[PDB]
Amino acid sequence: FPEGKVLDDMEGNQWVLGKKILIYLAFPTNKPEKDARHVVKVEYQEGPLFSELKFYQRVAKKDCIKKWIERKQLDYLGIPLFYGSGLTEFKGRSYRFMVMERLGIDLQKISGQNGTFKKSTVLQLGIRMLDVLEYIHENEYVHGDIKAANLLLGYKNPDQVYLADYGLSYRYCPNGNHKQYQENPRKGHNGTIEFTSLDAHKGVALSRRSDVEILGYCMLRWLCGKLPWEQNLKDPVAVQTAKTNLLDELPQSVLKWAPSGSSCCEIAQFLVCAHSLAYDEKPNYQALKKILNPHGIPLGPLDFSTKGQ
Ligand SMILES: [Mg+2]
Repeated sequence: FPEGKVLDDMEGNQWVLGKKILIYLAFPTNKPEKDARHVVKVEYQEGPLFSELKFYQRVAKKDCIKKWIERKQLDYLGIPLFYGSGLTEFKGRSYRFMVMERLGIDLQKISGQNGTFKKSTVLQLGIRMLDVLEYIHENEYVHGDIKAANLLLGYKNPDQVYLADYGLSYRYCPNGNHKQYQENPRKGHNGTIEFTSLDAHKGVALSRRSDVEILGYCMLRWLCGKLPWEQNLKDPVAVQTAKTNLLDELPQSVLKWAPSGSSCCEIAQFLVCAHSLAYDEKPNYQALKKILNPHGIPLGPLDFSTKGQ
């Protein structure tokens, strides 16, 4: 798509495409380029963008997010804001597009030695992810794919972290009707194999516990530099049995995995809590957050320093 192309969203706002970063910078045709706080995401009418679109339209509403933030006394919530969407024509083909808040670099790009982060940063990231999970879960959605590549630093505030890429997102409780539990080995082992939940491995529709579980595996990976199933990633059944063994052997499976300079006591207890959840059970988000911050230290800046590496 050429820079300068004007897109018309369903609301009737007009947007001018900037340079590619497909994701492009976007400007409103009303304001000046100096004030560029938007990106446009473009795909054909052929899947994951439409999956993201249903999520962002239903959940990433500025005013509700604002009121939630005020009520729950959050400094922020790591959900990128949605501005509009629609279709544009390129030749004969139609493309779907979505205008979102511009964000910064992903965490996989900025990770230290062996995809690790400092323990305080790992624990803060999980707390920030728990705030997002509570919000999306309350709005009937699970993410399914938490990982460093899908965590992004802000643009307007580069010190805030966001959960992005709702391509594998799932509406688990449409209009209050929680999905039933059904194993389906024809739909087995979707997600990022390293981090995907046991329910995903079994072909079971994703529910709230799966996101908490995935977040636990992520924190473990970020802190320790590897997961026990690191050598088995091309064998999803081996990965499934490894994660099952890890959860069955809690807390020691996780406690013992940690290096001497970064305890896994918090992540061990987090996963003990996660593993106690029934399929349709609401996570106790407040308890999980206190588990990650057992001394109630106020959240500082995210430390991505690679001093010494
Ligand atoms: Mg299959």
